[PDB]
Amino acid sequence: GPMSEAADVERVYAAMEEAAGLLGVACARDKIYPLLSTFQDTLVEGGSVVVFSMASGRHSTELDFSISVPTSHGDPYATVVEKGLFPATGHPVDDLLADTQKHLPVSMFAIDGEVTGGFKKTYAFFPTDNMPGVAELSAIPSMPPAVAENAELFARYGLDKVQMTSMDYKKRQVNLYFSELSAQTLEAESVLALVRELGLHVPNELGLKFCKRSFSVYPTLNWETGKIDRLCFAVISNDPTLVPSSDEGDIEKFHNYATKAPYAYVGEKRTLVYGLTLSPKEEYYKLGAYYHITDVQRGLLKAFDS
Ligand SMILES: CC(C)=CCC/C(C)=C\COP(=O)(O)OP(=O)(O)O
Repeated sequence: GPMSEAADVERVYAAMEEAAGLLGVACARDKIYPLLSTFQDTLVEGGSVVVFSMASGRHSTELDFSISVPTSHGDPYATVVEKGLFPATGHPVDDLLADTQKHLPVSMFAIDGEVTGGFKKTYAFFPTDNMPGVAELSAIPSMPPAVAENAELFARYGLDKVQMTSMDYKKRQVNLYFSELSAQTLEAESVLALVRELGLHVPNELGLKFCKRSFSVYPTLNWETGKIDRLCFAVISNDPTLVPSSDEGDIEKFHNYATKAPYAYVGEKRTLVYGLTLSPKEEYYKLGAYYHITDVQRGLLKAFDS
């Protein structure tokens, strides 16, 4: 009843404080709780996906929390704007989540916030048995022109089906999360040519071996130019040692987080999603530790972590 529901949200907040504390990061409750409360239904429903994510380098003092939201709830961006939890940008990115649902089957939403800066992003998931390609995404009027402008490039590298998108309202950026990646797409020669053609940081062999393991690859695009801002390779695993860095500080920090981050499906091993992010000037690493998982993550582990 009402007690147990309120306690579930409190438990999620306490887990988020714990995860942030592994980084030395303090949590602002009056920034986080209104957002959690706004989406308390989704946190008690039980098909919940909740991830607490950290990053290396200049992003090392941030903790992001991502929470799935069913489409039955209605567009989550409209909710956060109408409740005053985020100021509308006045930019096409405001329209894009709604526009996407207007044009394509969306199977689920998600939101993302940071413990210090509050709400930052929304996600649109497509059904796994019915994902769009680049051409269908380009039919959405509020999609950045950059998506269509990079269509020939995406096709040349085998970046075809998109499992989900994300919208970053503060940076006015979109991520396309490509799925069903061929082995040719992820071989070293392909990844190198892609990264070089985009003008991004060239990885070393440790990074390339990580890339070969990827289950998802996501470029970031914007509405100002057709240049991709950065490119990320994602690896899902129960292995806590996979951060693709030779720096001992990174190796220790990520293993620490991967073995201590809170989660509620105790009796299983933690689901981890690692990221290798390449921008024009730098490489950096990400690690989301899932607090709540579903069959989707378990299936990805079976397919990609066996
Ligand atoms: C609820 C679910 C399954 C959502 C996944 C959220 C997540 C932490 C990964 C997506 O990349 P990102 O949003 O961290 O990318 P970027 O760093 O470019 O914002």
